[PDB]
Amino acid sequence: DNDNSSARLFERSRIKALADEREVVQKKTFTKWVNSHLARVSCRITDLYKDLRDGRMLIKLLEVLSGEMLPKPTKGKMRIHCLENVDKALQFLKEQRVHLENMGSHDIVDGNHRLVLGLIWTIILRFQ
Amino acid sequence: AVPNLFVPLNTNPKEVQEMRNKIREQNLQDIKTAGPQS
Amino acid sequence: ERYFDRVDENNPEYLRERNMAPDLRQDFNMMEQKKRVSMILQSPAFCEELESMIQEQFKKGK
Amino acid sequence: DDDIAALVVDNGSGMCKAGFAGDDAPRAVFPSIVGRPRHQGVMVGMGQKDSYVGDEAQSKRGILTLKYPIEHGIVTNWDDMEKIWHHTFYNELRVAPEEHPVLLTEAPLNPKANREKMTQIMFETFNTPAMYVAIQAVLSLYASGRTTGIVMDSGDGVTHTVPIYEGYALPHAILRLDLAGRDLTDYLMKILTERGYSFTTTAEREIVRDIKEKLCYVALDFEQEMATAASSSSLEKSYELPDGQVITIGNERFRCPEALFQPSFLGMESCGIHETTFNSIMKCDVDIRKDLYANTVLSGGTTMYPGIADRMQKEITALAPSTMKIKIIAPPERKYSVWIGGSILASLSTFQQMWISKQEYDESGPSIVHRKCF
Amino acid sequence: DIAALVVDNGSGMCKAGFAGDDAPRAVFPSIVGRPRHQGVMVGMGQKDSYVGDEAQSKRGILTLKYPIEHGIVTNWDDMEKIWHHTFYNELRVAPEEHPVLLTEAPLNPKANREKMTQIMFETFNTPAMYVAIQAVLSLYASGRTTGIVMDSGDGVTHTVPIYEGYALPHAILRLDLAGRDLTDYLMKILTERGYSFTTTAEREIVRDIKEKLCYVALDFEQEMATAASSSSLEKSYELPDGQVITIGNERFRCPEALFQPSFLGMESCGIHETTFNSIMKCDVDIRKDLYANTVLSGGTTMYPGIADRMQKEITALAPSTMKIKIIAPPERKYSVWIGGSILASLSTFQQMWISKQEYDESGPSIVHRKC
Ligand SMILES: Nc1ncnc2c1ncn2[C@@H]1O[C@H](COP(=O)(O)OP(=O)(O)O)[C@@H](O)[C@H]1O
Ligand SMILES: Nc1ncnc2c1ncn2[C@@H]1O[C@H](COP(=O)(O)OP(=O)(O)O)[C@@H](O)[C@H]1O
Repeated sequence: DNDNSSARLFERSRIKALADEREVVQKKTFTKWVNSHLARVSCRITDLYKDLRDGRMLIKLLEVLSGEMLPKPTKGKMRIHCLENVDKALQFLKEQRVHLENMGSHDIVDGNHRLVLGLIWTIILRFQ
Repeated sequence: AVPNLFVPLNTNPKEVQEMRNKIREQNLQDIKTAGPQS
Repeated sequence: ERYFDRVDENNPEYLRERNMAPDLRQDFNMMEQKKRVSMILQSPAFCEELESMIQEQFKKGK
Repeated sequence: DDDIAALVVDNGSGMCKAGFAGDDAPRAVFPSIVGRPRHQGVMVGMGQKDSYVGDEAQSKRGILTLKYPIEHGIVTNWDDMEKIWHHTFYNELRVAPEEHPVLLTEAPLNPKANREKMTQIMFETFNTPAMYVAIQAVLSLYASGRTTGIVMDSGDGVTHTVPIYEGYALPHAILRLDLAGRDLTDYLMKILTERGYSFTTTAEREIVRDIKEKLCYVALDFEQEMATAASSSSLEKSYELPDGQVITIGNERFRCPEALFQPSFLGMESCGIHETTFNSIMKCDVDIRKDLYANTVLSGGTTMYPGIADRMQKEITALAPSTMKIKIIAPPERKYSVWIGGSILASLSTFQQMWISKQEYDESGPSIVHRKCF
Repeated sequence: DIAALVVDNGSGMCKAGFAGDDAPRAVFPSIVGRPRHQGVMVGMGQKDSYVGDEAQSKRGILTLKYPIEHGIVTNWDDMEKIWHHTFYNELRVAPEEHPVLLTEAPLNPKANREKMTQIMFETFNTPAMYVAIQAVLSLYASGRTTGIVMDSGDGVTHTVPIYEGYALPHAILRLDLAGRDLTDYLMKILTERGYSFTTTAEREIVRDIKEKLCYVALDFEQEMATAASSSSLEKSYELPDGQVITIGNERFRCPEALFQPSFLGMESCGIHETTFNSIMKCDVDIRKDLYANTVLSGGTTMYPGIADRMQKEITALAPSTMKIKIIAPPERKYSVWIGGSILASLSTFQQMWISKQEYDESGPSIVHRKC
């Protein structure tokens, strides 16, 4: 149990710490990059994980980046309308033949950090 | 022949041990560094 | 601390101490106990005989 | 060159690990599964997700069927492997594959087509500038830090022993055994039936694996431990299912890992891991055996059972001559050791010569990997 | 104070030391090893070829081959490698600053001396080098100028008689029966006990076994009777892998091939008969001194009981009125080098050195003029 405790110590300290530092830095940088393009319209996000849930701001960002007119979001405040709004942006990304893997509407709505960061990174790799 | 085909010859064995010790030391200091910027 | 007192890599001619076979360890000690090379040179009566024998064997031939 | 660090990806049958060179620990560790739904989908507007891969495939395992792309160290399904690699590169690390080279690990004795297809996939689709393929048990010796020793690596797919003396590896003494924690999980699932518990679906196999990782140990003496378990109930432990039910594993705890030393419980004719290590030692020359006796290295996640080192040392001492000194070296970080070795191999200034360039692949096809690497 | 160098070469052993010293500075086997297994470990120490004492450490991963066999070199490049290792790694002295002294077998082909001289002047820029007979230097190390000497090395066995400092060329006898052939015979007779040795490292192991646990029988048939009728003549050797073997009967069987070559099937006679014939070839008037002074040299003559058996076998063939005595110095392994350390130290020997400038107008044959 002593070496088991040491292994749990190692994978509790180092694996958590390096990943958390990297994702914090990536979160700040992605927030600045999104805020630069979203400032053309009167829109601004404070937290990347929380403001991207409703799916409206994702539609605004994709409209700014792509340059054509996406369908307007579903008029609602429920979870189902939230899922619909995220799915609209995901389907519009499926138009542009950008390859997204393990990406669903419920993953963005629930607020999984790694998949949201990967979605932002994929958008950056496409539209730069 | 060619027994040493996969590896280069005349390499100092001390350098590998020094770099392994450096990676070992990073754990003791547990300095947290972010990944390389793209 | 003997281990701090001396280092194996500081002196190569102390590094020779570690890598000796036991019979090679005796051969050096016994042979410098005997001092045969010193004995032959210090002893004159055999010495000038060897001197002149080499010199006058060179004298006529080889 | 200085700021650019090659990615290190350890790719076993059970779990995939990935990180940057020069790091002590991998950034991303996640299981290598690909799951797909099977039931009805009736709620309209929830979105469509065709495949689930990685850790979030485990979270929704109730409504999914789970498939392993790698079986016995061999990539049976390549599309799922591409899914895993894409999820590793983009979602987990957020790095462009064009920026950095990639270092991969594999089993010693594998089919040639596996290496060829690995090279072809990592050049043609991800478009990497350089790539190298290495052996896991060799990287374990890099992590240990010694020139000589014998490495016994036991993962989820395969177990293998390689000896290395003074940086020279003997190919004829390399031994491979298809006995890993996968078959141990299957054996535990089989022997849990006689106590009244039935696990059949692929989702319950993860529960059985968790039970194995929490409540298993290796007895130092099998018969004495069996007599103790028959005499008293002090060996019994309780586990709680996700639905709140409580089971009592009892006698099975030291019977599941015992199949490593006696494969006859599984019907296999092969020898145990201790006999395999001893036979790999005696297949070498006479002179190096003493050194191979002194630097036995354990690695892989399967060797994380409590008491594995004492039993291994006792069995090897019983097999070996009495005048030799037998010690087993098992670091606490032996689950990740291969990856650490990879980083140590990836950051060397000399190893920058040994990368396989993209131009060389373009000239030579996917057959360049056998001429280089090992 | 520039001092000469004495380098003694034989098949399996190279010694080197400064002139006038009691002890040679470097002693190491004359072995060349090349790796045989697939070397896969990036960044750590590998070399193309190992030589000397370092090569003997890594016997497991190396193929070991000898550049010299039977006193005749087979590959000159390996000999250059050994000489370079001796000059640079062992003594750490420049070869072009100090003179070097060299030794060889008495009877040898023409080309060996010429090639050796050419390599020693051209490669290392030696200002002066001289060639001497090994057995003559051994007799000088014993310190008597007369008598018949027997030098048996790992390459070849030879007996030469020297009277008043002159070795008679007609009376020199050479027999190709050395310690390496005895090692091969010991391996062949250890095959029948159940222990099998085939590789070169196992040959070195068998050689160590022979050095540790061999002796010469005074009476061959009586020792066979004793070893067959009892278990007293049994010793146990402990292998480097931990295995234990019992040498048993073979201990006095391997060295007895020195006296009876019919075990190996060689046509030539025994070593004592060779010494007796070499004494017979000399003049009668000096024969008394040849029976009065006989010294043993070489590592092969370190078997226990060699002196008593040699004296008995010579006395059997000698006339009854003759007196037979055998001299065996305890340091008979390194006698030749000691003689060299004598010969370079003399004040009349500085004119005996071969001039570097004289070689330019003479050429590679100059040693045949001067030696
Ligand atoms: N803490 C533990 N105790 C005992 N066994 C374990 C433990 N962790 C993992 N295992 C076993 O090891 C397997 C995972 O091994 P892993 O290191 O992922 O192999 P690889 O990385 O080579 O695929 C699991 O299936 C399980 O059987
Ligand atoms: N202590 C010993 N006892 C018996 N035999 C020995 C001993 N040491 C060396 N030998 C034998 O002598 C041989 C070495 O002879 P050596 O004096 O090196 O010849 P040379 O110097 O002319 O090459 C070895 O092959 C070994 O078989």
